[PDB]
This record gives sequence, C-alpha cells and structure tokens, in this order.
Amino acid sequence: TKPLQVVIAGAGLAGLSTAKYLADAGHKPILLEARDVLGGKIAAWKDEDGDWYETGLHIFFGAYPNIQNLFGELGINDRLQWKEHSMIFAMPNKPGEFSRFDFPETLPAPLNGIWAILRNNEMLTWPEKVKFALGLLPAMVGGQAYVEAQDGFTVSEWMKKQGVPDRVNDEVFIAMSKALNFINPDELSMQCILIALNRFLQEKHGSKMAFLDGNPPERLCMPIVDHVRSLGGEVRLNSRIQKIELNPDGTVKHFALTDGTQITGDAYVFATPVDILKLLVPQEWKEISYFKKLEKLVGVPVINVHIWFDRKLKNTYDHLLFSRSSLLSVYADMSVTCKEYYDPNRSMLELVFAPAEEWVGRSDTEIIEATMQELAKLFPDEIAADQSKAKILKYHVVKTPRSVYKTIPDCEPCRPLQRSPIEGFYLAGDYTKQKYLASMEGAVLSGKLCAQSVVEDYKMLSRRSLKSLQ
Amino acid sequence: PTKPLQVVIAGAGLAGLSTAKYLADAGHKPILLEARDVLGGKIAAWKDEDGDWYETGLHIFFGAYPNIQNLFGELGINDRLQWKEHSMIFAMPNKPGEFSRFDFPETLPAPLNGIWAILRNNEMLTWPEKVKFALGLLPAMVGGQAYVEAQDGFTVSEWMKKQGVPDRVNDEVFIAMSKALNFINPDELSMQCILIALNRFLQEKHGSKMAFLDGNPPERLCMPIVDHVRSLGGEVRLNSRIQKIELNPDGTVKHFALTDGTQITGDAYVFATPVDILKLLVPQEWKEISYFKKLEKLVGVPVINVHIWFDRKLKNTYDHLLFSRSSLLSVYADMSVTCKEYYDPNRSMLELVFAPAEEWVGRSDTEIIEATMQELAKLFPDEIAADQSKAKILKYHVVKTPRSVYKTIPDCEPCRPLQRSPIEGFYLAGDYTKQKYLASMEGAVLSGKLCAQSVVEDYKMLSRRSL
Ligand SMILES: Cc1cc2nc3c(=O)[nH]c(=O)nc-3n(C[C@H](O)[C@H](O)[C@H](O)COP(=O)(O)OP(=O)(O)OC[C@H]3O[C@@H](n4cnc5c(N)ncnc54)[C@H](O)[C@@H]3O)c2cc1C
Ligand SMILES: Cc1cc2nc3c(=O)[nH]c(=O)nc-3n(C[C@H](O)[C@H](O)[C@H](O)COP(=O)(O)OP(=O)(O)OC[C@H]3O[C@@H](n4cnc5c(N)ncnc54)[C@H](O)[C@@H]3O)c2cc1C
Ligand SMILES: CNc1cnn(-c2cccc(C(F)(F)F)c2)c(=O)c1Cl
Ligand SMILES: CNc1cnn(-c2cccc(C(F)(F)F)c2)c(=O)c1Cl
Repeated sequence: TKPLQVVIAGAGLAGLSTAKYLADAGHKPILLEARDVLGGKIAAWKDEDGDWYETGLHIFFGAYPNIQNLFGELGINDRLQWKEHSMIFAMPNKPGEFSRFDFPETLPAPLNGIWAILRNNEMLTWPEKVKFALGLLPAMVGGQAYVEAQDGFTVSEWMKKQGVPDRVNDEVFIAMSKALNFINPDELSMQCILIALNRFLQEKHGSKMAFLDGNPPERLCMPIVDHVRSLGGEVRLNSRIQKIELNPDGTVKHFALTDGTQITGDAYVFATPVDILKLLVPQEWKEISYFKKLEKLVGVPVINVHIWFDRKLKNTYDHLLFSRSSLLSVYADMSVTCKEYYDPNRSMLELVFAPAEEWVGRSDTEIIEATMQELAKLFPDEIAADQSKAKILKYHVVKTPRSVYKTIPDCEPCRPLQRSPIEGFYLAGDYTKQKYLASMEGAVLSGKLCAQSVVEDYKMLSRRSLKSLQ
Repeated sequence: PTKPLQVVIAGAGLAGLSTAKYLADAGHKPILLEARDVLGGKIAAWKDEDGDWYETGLHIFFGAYPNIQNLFGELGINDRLQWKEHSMIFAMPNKPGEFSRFDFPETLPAPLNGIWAILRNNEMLTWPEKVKFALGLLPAMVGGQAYVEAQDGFTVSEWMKKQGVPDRVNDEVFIAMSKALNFINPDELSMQCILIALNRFLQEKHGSKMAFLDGNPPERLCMPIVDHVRSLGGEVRLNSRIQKIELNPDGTVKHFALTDGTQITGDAYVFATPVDILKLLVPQEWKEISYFKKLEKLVGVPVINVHIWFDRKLKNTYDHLLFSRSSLLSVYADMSVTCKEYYDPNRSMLELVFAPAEEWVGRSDTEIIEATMQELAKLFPDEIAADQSKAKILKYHVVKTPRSVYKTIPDCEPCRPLQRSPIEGFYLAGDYTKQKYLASMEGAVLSGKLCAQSVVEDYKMLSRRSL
C-alpha cells in the first residue's frame, strides 16, 4: 500500500543484496556506504597505471545457489569464468612440481570426488586413503543435525577422533582450512570443513570454481546499484554511520552520519562487519543476549598480495592453486584467469597471505620478501627472491586485520538471526545465521534473509510509522 | 474387574515393584511386603552419616531395555536417565593409565555403527583378529531364537574356540564383557548370555547405548513406583519379612506368615524374592515337583561393590562407564562426574564392581580396599598410589552380596521357571524367572510384567476360588 523506507548501513555484498531484494519487493532502500568504493571485502581500486588491486582473491563455487540466482537475475552469468573441474596443489617436498585432483565430468557426485582421490597417487598413500574414507563415511551420511554437533571440535581434533591420519590433516586439510577462513586446522571449527566438503557430495559441479571476469565494484557491485536505483532505491558513498540514535523506548530514532546528517526510515539494517557493529551498539542494547553473544565473533587478519612481473611466466595455470606453504594460502596468475586483467607479455600473481596475525603489523617490503621466498619454491626456475630471474615491476599489499569472523569452535550459537529483538532494527552480513559460511554466498544469502524478514514484518513496520506521526 | 484381586507379593525389588505396578494398572489390589527398611533389593542404596549415598551395585541402563524404557515413560521419569556418549571405553593393562575405545557413529545404523567401531579401533584388535572375530560371530548374529537357546550348552571360552575367534580376543574383549554381565569369567559363563548381550549391538541403533540413573535408586526410581501403586489402592510395607509359606490341606497357599507371626492372606500369592531365598522357603510338599526341584541349578553369584571418596577431583576421568580389564575389578565409574545427585566439583568418588568375588566376600573391608587401591594405581598411575602418596581416601563403603544374580553357567535355561507355578494361586517374579533379557534390571521389570499378566489371565479362576 505504502513502500517502506529502509536505511541500510554498509554496501558490501550483504547490504547490496538486502537493497536488491527490498527494491524487488517494491520498497525504498537507502544504502549508505562509509567508503568511496562498493563491495566491502570484495572492493578493488585502480592505481595510477590503470591496474586494479583487490581486497582479496575471490572464488565463486557451483555450490553457491544464491550467488547463481543473483547473477542470473541481473543477467551477468557470462561474467563468471568457470575453470576446469580440478584441485591443483603444490608439492612442498618437490619444488616446482604440482599434484591435482581431477573430477571426471562423466561421473556424478560424490563418485567424481572419490575417483579424484583414488586416481591421485602423490598426495595420499593407499592405507591413508582407506583411513580417510573410514573417518569421513559417517560424516557424509550425516544430516544437518550431525554437522551442527561438530561445531564443538577443531579440524585437527575431529580428524584424530575419526582416525583420519595426521599426515592427511597436515597435507590436505591445512590447505582447505587456510582457504576457507585463513587459519590452520588446529584452530578452525570442523563445522566449517563439513559445509565445504558438502560441495563435493551434493551437486555434481558444487566444487567447480569460477573467477569474476574483472574488478568486483564495476563487474558485480555496479549491476546491483543500477538495479536498485532503477526501482527507486538510493545508493550513497562516503556515508559512514557515526551513531545509532535511540528513542526513549529503546528503538532506533535515526542513524547519525559522520557529517552530522540524520537519516530516518521505517526500518533500519546494519550490513556492516560484526567488529564495526559491536563498537556502534548503543549502551542500552549491550546486555541483550543477541548483542552480548557477538563478543565471540572477532574478525580474522588476512593480507592480499599482488605482484606484477616483467616477464610472462612460462609455467602457470588458468586456475586457482593451493601453495601448501606455511606463509601463503591460495594464489592465481590473474593475467591468465581474469579477462579484464589479461596481459600476454606481463604476468601478475594475486596471493592470499594466511595466517596473517604476526604479519599485518609488518612492513610491505617485509611481506613482499616473505612472498618472494615462497614463490622461489613454487617457481624455482622462474622466480628468485633477489630478482635474479623474473623482476618485480610493482606490488600492492592490501591488509584486512579484521576480515571475516574467525570461525573457531562454538561460534554458531552466537550468530544472530537477521531479525533483531529491537523492533525495526535488522542485521545483514556473512557473520549472521545462514548455512553457507563467512563467504560471498553467505553475504548474499544473509541479505536475501534480511529483506525477507523486513517484508514479513511489513504490517507491523507500516503501523509503527503512523503511530509515531500522532 | 467385577471384584479386584488381593495379591500378596514377597519382595520389593524391581520384580516385586513391577508386579505391583502392573497389577494396580489392571485394577487389582497388590500388597507388596519388603523384608528390609529399604526398597529396590539388588538396586538398594543407603545414606550414611555425612549424607553420602552408597549402592548395592553400579547399575547401567541400556537402550535395548524396552520394558525399563516403558516403565520410566509410564511414570514420566525419562529425564532421570543420564544417557552417555555411544562409546565403550576400555583400559590398557599393558599400558598403565592409557585407555582404548569403540566409538559408535550416530549417523550409521545398527550393526554398521558397531562394525565401524571395531574397524576404527586399532589398539585392541589386529586386522587378522578382526577378520577371524567377524567370521566367528556372523553366523551367530544372523541366527534365530532357537539357535541362541542351543548355545546354552557351551561356555564362552568353549564356543569362541569352536567358531575360530582368536584366544586373545576372548581374553582381551570377552573377559571384560563376561564379568560385566554376570561377575564371572568366560570359562564359566554360558554363551547364551553373551549372545543376548551382543544382540543389543545389532537390533536397535542405540541398543548398546548406556545410561546412569541421576541419583540413588530407592528415591529416584523405587519411590515413583511406590507412589503410583499407593495412588491406585495398593499397599507397600517395609520390614515385612516372610518367615513361612503356610499351606492349606490340599497343598495351595493358606497365608504368608511374617517374622512377627502376622498372617497375610490374598486371592493370589507372588514370590518376587531372589531364587536362593525362595529355595529355602519352599514347603516340603512342593520340594519334589519338577518346577521347584529344577531351581537347585540356579545359585546366586558373589559380588562386591566398592565406593571410594578421594580428597582431590581426579584430572583424568570420564563422564562414562569404564572396563578396568583387571583380574580383580570389573566395570567402574567416577560417580562425581556421571551421577547428577552425586556430583561434586572438588571431590571425586569411584564406584567399582569387584568381580570374581568368590575368594573375596569372606575377606575384610581393609583387605578389599587394599586390593582395589593396588588396581587403581594401574588405572591412575600419576593420580592414585596404594600407600596414599598421591590422592588420599576420605572414606569408603564396601557392599558385599555373596548371593546376587543367579550364576549363568551352561544349562540353566531349562531350570528357569515360568511366572505361573503348578500351584494354583502361587506365582513367581524375579530376574531368574523365564524371560529373554538375562539376570538384569530389564529382566526383573519384564518378569514383573509377565507375572502380573499371568495373574490377570487367571482372574476368572482366582475370583471363583475366593468365594
Ligand atoms: C582475502 C579475502 C579472500 C576471500 N576469498 C573469498 C573466496 O574465495 N570466496 C568467497 O566466497 N568469499 C571470500 N572472501 C569473503 C568475502 O569477501 C566476504 O565473506 C563478504 O564479501 C562479506 O560480505 P559482507 O557484505 O557481509 O561484509 P563487507 O563486504 O565487509 O561489507 C560491509 C560494508 O560496510 C561498510 N561499513 C563499515 N562501517 C560502516 C559504517 N559505520 N557506516 C556505513 N558503512 C560502513 C564497509 O565499508 C563495507 O563496505 C574473502 C575475503 C577476503 C578478505
Ligand atoms: C553389583 C551389581 C551390579 C549390577 N549391575 C547391573 C547393571 O549394570 N545393569 C542391570 O541391568 N542390572 C545390574 N544388576 C542386576 C540387578 O540389580 C538385578 O538383576 C535386579 O535388581 C534383581 O531384581 P529382582 O527384583 O528380581 O531381585 P531383588 O532386587 O534382589 O529383590 C528381591 C527383594 O526381596 C526381598 N526379600 C528377600 N527375602 C524376603 C522375604 N523373606 N520376605 C520379603 N521380602 C524378602 C529382598 O530384600 C529384596 O528387596 C547388578 C547387580 C549387582 C548386585
Ligand atoms: C573467506 N571465505 C572463503 C574463502 N575462500 N574459499 C575457498 C576458495 C578456494 C578454495 C576453497 C576450498 F576448496 F578449499 F574449499 C575455498 C571459501 O570457500 C570461503 Cl567460504
Ligand atoms: C548383573 N547383570 C548385568 C550387569 N551389568 N551389565 C552390563 C553393564 C555394563 C556393561 C555391560 C556390557 F557392555 F558388557 F554388556 C553389561 C548387564 O548388562 C547386566 Cl545384564
């Protein structure tokens, strides 16, 4: 009858998704972004030479249903560059050598996965393969209630209990743990790995990977902004929320911006990271279970390194690679994998530096030195730390000391639903209660779930608007 | 019933309590007479001067106890069973302080969870031993009721050798299981006993899952049954020991004469006492009837239940039952961890079953505690020392039952009596009577249900005999 004016704080994938689905429902979203860039943890920047550098190396999976829906709804499915159904891992014992898990396109799930492990002979011994299959069979047969019960254990703890060899946890699962939450298996919750392993057994192409064809603010965030604006929604940059001002009853009066501007609406959404929300929670809310539980959810440090080399590397892949390094996580030659970043004579390597706890405080030259020392192990005939072989033209080190929430055991009960106990106040973000981890899929789903909760409360939110008018 | 039957029951153990419960449900008037000043019998417990409880035994409730589950549900006390993890934790005699376990996945059904548990465990069985064990047992588990009854002629040690189960498996795994079920070694125990126990692992998914009662059995389990019986018109009387079964000239029961001479009469009479006590009270004129003469084979087995309260809270303990795999001890548990009412955060109490107890029921309490402390020094080598160098004993309680459950030696099954006796108006209840769930709490409760069922089936004949 009358469209709701919903004020959303933060234009990350959660905020952009909340705005997109509220606009589809016929409401008026007001999306306020603190920075001069869209995307949040997917944001990228163009330097003086016209080259892009990102907050992180982002991989889209087949088992990302809400992301697939969003891309389809915006008609940008062709912007995802799907790579070969393989998992390429480096050999730390054999420098320059790589091993891989190839998933046959003729075998369905989980047979393609079982085959990939059976076919590979350099990453697991036959006894190790048997113990691994024994240890995981009860887990894959298990339901949702089973995976939730595993949130009390670390990956290293659960692997030992299920009899999975300690070498399998160190060879295969160190790589998977750092890939999903930038921490080692001795700290990561087993529930995280089980949701990731569910990609391999549910859908056939669930574990298949894709790269975005260019920078995320232009190629993904702009299509969402254009869609929101075309339906009457507002998207404003450099609009940081300074304070959540409250009415005497405890509900939200307005969102006070950094320039003093007070923004009002029928509903209010905080699509900001959990760390920023925790600092902005009003004193009168601080003892409510919903907001007090959030103390367990703390952002994990991560570093995204970009290195442009003078030559085009002769030994590279049109894929993501698991470095199996103690300092690095996943990496990719963006001059090969990304369409907009394609260069035939100059190759660029975008690498995730994790765990980053002891590195976010160190200098960019210190980080580049450590990265070059690790690259000399992956490319021993092409890259040398003293730049004897390939030479660095330029670099970009993007540090996020508080990125996704550290998915340590027992975080799941602390994760809040999109509907808050404060009437008119809602939450969005990868950290909120949703089944697809602290991911791009999690962010988009939390947005869809937030917009859904707002439209479900339309009757109560419209009546509250006119009661205050009296 | 047109006119409710007055049924006199001798013994308020789980069999007597169950007989009284189901007779009251049928609309009859049970008169439950207990010899002692405590309810439960072999599940009875006592509160000492310091207010701490000590039990007749360490009792474990299993998922494969259908009549116990029904009773708890009927009384609405299901929450009084503290279900533990689906695991079987065993001690390592070769490696003191170390423990091995069989974990049953909650995602796999029965017997796959069991097969997985054995496959996953690598320190209690070698791969060849696992194969020989699986081969030896597969025909048995596939077997019907007629097959398990045919195995009653063999000892556990005899049958394991015949089926090709390695002698090390019988000594490693089955010594622990034999002492757990009947407080005797596999060279004496009937194979039928082990097969009924192994049926817990393949029938229901949680059949082998274990539970502890949340407190002392007389208050937490026996009182709810007594309250239920009394609310429906039934009578429960303590310190009422039956001295004699007085007979009419035709051979039937005239009355039950108590210790103080009091004569108690009814339309039907039930003996829910242990087989040893019944055998002594059988009238001379019944003694040569096959039904009562067969009972000579069924003799109570000695058992000792040790309780030790220590000054410290043990750092290395479990919220579970443990198989000591000791030559003197059987199963044990830290009751300060497993039992709700017995919970203590700074003081840990260990309740241990001392079996075989034949050479120990005669020995002093200090002699038994010394032997227990010597065995505990092997299970807790960095926490408990026999000379009390490490953890110190605050107090102890040694409960001896020289004639507990019947010794389930081979060929006892044909001697086990049905609940309906050849004497008109006289019935039997108890774990020893003919029922398929062994000499257990489940057996006791089922025998009670079967006894009450036989009494109500004979209502027409029992009501006419009254007039
Ligand atoms: C190195 C790296 C690699 C990653 N790789 C992957 C991958 O391979 N696959 C995958 O699925 N995910 C990956 N992710 C995770 C993914 O980026 C996040 O899960 C997701 O983008 C977070 O979405 P969000 O919208 O909830 O939060 P954010 O994107 O962080 O959005 C919050 C927004 O709120 C804004 N904001 C903050 N404070 C205020 C304020 N006071 N007022 C207004 N606005 C404010 C911020 O500027 C930001 O734009 C990776 C992340 C990193 C950092
Ligand atoms: C150490 C120990 C550990 C055990 N562990 C387990 C376990 O883990 N799981 C399990 O299922 N079972 C276990 N049991 C077995 C279980 O306790 C018995 O199977 C069951 O309680 C016996 O039930 P019942 O009613 O037939 O006999 P009882 O419980 O012995 O009852 C007979 C009653 O008759 C009374 N009585 C005797 N003479 C007279 C008389 N003349 N007049 C009147 N009353 C009389 C007695 O005082 C007693 O109360 C254990 C037993 C012991 C001792
Ligand atoms: C920050 N979250 C991330 C980050 N990376 N990946 C990821 C990327 C590449 C490979 C893999 C893996 F194959 F290991 F699951 C995960 C995620 O799936 C999630 Cl949920
Ligand atoms: C005196 N009867 C008993 C005594 N103990 N247990 C028992 C308790 C714990 C563990 C096990 C076992 F797992 F071995 F079967 C049996 C019984 O099942 C019966 Cl029937």
